Amino acid sequence: TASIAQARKLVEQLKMEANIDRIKVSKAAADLMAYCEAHAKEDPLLTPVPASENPFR
Amino acid sequence: TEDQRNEEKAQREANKKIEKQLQKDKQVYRATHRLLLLGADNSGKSTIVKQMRILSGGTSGIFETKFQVDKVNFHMFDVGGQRDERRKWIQCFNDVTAIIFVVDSSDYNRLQEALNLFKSIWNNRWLRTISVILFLNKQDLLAEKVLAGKSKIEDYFPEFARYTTPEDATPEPGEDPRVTRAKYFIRDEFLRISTASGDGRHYCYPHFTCAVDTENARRIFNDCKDIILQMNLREYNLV
Amino acid sequence: QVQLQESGGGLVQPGGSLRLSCAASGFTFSNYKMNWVRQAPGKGLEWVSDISQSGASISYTGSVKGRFTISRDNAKNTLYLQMNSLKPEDTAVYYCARCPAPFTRDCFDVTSTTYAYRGQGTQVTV
Amino acid sequence: ELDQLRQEAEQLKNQIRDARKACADATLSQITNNIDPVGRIQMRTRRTLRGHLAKIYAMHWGTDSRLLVSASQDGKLIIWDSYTTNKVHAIPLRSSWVMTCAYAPSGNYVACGGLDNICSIYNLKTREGNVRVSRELAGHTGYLSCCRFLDDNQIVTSSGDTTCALWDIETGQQTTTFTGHTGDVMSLSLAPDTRLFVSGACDASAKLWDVREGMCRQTFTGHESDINAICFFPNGNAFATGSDDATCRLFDLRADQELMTYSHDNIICGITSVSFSKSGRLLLAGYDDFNCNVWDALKADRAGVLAGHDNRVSCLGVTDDGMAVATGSWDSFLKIWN
Amino acid sequence: FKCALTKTGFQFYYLPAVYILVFIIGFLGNSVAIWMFVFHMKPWSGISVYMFNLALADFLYVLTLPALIFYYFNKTDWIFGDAMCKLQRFIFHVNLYGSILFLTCISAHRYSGVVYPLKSLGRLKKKNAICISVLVWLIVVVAISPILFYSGTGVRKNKTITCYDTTSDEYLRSYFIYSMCTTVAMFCVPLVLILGCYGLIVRALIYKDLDNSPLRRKSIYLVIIVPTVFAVSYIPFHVMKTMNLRARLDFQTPAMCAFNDRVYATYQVTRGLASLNSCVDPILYFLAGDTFRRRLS
Ligand SMILES: CC(C)CCC[C@@H](C)[C@H]1CC[C@H]2[C@@H]3CC=C4C[C@@H](O)CC[C@]4(C)[C@H]3CC[C@]12C
Ligand SMILES: Nc1ncnc2c1ncn2[C@@H]1O[C@H](COP(=O)(O)OP(=O)(O)O)[C@@H](O)[C@H]1O
Repeated sequence: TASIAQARKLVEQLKMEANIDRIKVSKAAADLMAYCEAHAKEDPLLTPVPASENPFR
Repeated sequence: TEDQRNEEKAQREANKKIEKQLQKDKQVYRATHRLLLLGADNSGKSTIVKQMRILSGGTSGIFETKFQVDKVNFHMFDVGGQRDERRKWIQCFNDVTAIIFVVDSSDYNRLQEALNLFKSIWNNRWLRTISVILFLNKQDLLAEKVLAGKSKIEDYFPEFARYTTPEDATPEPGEDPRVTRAKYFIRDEFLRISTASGDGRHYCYPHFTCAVDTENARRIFNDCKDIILQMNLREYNLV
Repeated sequence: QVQLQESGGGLVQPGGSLRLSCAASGFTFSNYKMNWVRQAPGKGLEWVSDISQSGASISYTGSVKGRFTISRDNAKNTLYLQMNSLKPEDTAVYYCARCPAPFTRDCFDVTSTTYAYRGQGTQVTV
Repeated sequence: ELDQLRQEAEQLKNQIRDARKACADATLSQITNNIDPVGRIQMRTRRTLRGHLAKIYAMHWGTDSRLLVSASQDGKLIIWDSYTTNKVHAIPLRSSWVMTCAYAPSGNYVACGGLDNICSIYNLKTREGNVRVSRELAGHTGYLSCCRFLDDNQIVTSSGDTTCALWDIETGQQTTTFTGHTGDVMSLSLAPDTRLFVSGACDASAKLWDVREGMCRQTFTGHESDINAICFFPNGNAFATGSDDATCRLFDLRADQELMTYSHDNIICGITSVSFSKSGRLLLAGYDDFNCNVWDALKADRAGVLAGHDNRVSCLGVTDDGMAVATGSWDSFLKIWN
Repeated sequence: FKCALTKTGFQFYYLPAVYILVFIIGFLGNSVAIWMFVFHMKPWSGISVYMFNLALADFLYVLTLPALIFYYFNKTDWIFGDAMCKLQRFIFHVNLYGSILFLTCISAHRYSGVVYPLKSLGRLKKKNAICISVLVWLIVVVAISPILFYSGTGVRKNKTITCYDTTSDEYLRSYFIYSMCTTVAMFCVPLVLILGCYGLIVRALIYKDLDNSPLRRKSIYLVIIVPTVFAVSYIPFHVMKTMNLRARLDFQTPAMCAFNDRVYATYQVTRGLASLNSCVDPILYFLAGDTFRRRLS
């Protein structure tokens, strides 16, 4: 009865993860894009800043 | 900035101490050879580890055995306590000196699984440059099975019917031709896999061994000596 | 979602021919080496055959290598095992397994126990 | 009954596929087509941290963005001062094959673990000045593939026994077990709020777990092969995932679907490590080749390349303030890029 | 009383042509070698230090060649002055003997790594190679320092400004002793070392048969042809150099003028043969190796 128990657990997991609130991928993409835009200036990896401002040089 | 200079000097002193210890560790690490024990868990690896220990274990995690031949230190690792999925934790042995592949040669049923595992080891991206010391263990059991003839290899390996023993075969005294042919066919399966690919960057060293065989340490020493000789020749551009 | 669905099987008299098929989804299937694996009742998973990405380099276990021809249809994204001559010892659950990584010659399928990229299997009784 | 349960599982999978398709209306690339390209982002190797004997298997930055921990399968954990290239600490490990290392956010502790199926916690701030094994967490039956410090008292460890575990370090006991993965869990990523964490396994699926509950919130099945790397988006509402199928994929937690696939026709090697920059615009992923590609995470364009490692790039980590990226490779070398 | 040098064409035509060919080949070979070692190789091992040093010595020898080519093509007439002649001959000889000693170092390292692959694996330190390379360069510079004094520019009866590789006739007697010391210490002992090391390597590779591991006859052939190349390129050179010094000290009489003229021509031929080393070495040590080719794209 191990196989049926594993199948029942998988079915329960699928039921649990099926009844969740899903937002449209347009909204999620817009949110990620907005977060990237709002924090772009704080990202030191976008531009090679000279040693006068950053460590490691 | 006197305090800052003092902190910098203290950090440099600590780094220098760490670098001295790391040079000592590099000497020790390069002086010793790491061997990966592989093969079916049902036959061969534990007995070989125990034999090396008689010449140091540990149930929790890897079974590690350190032995010394002449004046050279070998650290052999049987990876127990792991799941049956080998594909991920085996990438971490990409730099061992050799993989000692133990095969229950008498178990014809599991011979194909051993051959598939050997093929996976040989053709793996991170084991392309690693040589395999092939220990065809349980040779006494193989001789007993061949002489008794209860089960034939042709049932499991149809090509054995057309197999003829190699001209360079060296039968032991008192060994019938049937046992020699079966033994060398089982060896030649692994050797065919080994020579099918590799481009000369690694080699397979097959040995016929048993439980009462006390020469395994010398065999591993000689094979690792040849492995590092080949590594040196490649490094020296002598190839 | 990687999925391998096996079809074909059931009761076949000894000496019969049976074509097992496996429909593949969730991966390209034209850049993966495919395998047919077998679990006999009370014996454990045993590798039966495999076929390379291009369809060449076919190989079989010795117990079937005179039969059980393996084939691969990349255009149809399916794998096939044609068991022309069948024996009572061939009665087993036949799974279609995928090699874990696409462009690799190694085939580190964990036959026994659980393997992720394996089908649910089809029962073949002889 | 097994057939009925399997059919119910298939029906549930079809239902979640239909729900995801209904929620999927636009595409991340379609939305960000109007976003200007990030340009050719080229970084320079400003530090090369050398001293490891064997291949570097793991890496982790400190919260101070200056101290690094590196794990090498020679059996070493080296704490580096990345600013001044000095080695702060060198911790010998009982088992050499340590596949993961962690740095506590406070910096007081460092974690490691590997083929011994044990998470070793080392106190870096002992009174006597040495580094001692403060804890030896046991209970995993497979190799320790990842570990992340939730705090000085709690650590999440992913293992090759297809399970993750939240450990209370003080008691040394596995307070919570996260199960559901079918293959070896190879990666782990704590959310910025640490209330959730996503784990990628060898079943080509990632799973979002609630730390305080132990239940898997959601499963993402975009990849085709074993997942080797996983990293949370800086917002915490998404995460990137690198696999052996030579692709990276971005999954949004609320959208519950793939958002973007970062792959190229000429790369056929698996991804060993992934990371995000501060804003999340750049996704840095190291490959089985000698390279680490940085991708425009919003545009799926390969923004740049980090080359300079002799062997395969094993570990990758963007520092907390985003000033630099540490890449450690199998050539026993760790390089800081800026 | 001096001999007429009937066979002088060897110093006038054969040597310039041999040196030109050696320049053309060795410049490219050693430039490729040093480029691969510096900008393409790993952080280097013990043998890589010796190989790079040998390549650099050969490259500097090749770079020294063109002035000698111009000198020889003009009937052994020097134009650049006494100091330039001294510097050129000194650089020539330091490069030659440093290449010889680094070949000896390579042979000893190979002997350790081939006859004792396991016992040497702890003793194989890159820092030891660096120290030995520095010691070799320093010893070469010190032992060839007397060339800076001996290689004085002179004027002969033919009004030609000759740049003496060896010395003027005034100091020839002492320069014979100096040359004997340099040949015995910096060529003869290294010759014995390299011959013995490579003979022992051949013995190991034959008796062991490299077990059954990849044992292509290319390795044995290379280990056999390296000492033969070294011998047939350097033993005649030093033998005829000592013979020419003796013939310039002794002889110089009508009773033995023909012998002096013959040994002088043989000495020029051996001077060309020794220059051939700077071309053969990059081929035998880098191009003939599969690992270097694999690192060469
Ligand atoms: C030619 C005459 C003037 C003598 C010149 C001496 C030169 C050629 C010698 C003396 C010391 C030697 C160096 C000693 C140390 C190193 C660092 C090592 O990592 C590479 C080799 C290298 C760079 C050597 C190159 C050759 C060297 C520079
Ligand atoms: N054995 C000899 N007998 C007479 N003249 C010689 C002899 N050897 C060399 N010479 C002449 O003396 C000059 C210096 O000789 P040497 O130093 O041996 O060669 P190089 O001039 O090329 O260095 C040369 O121009 C040569 O013509």
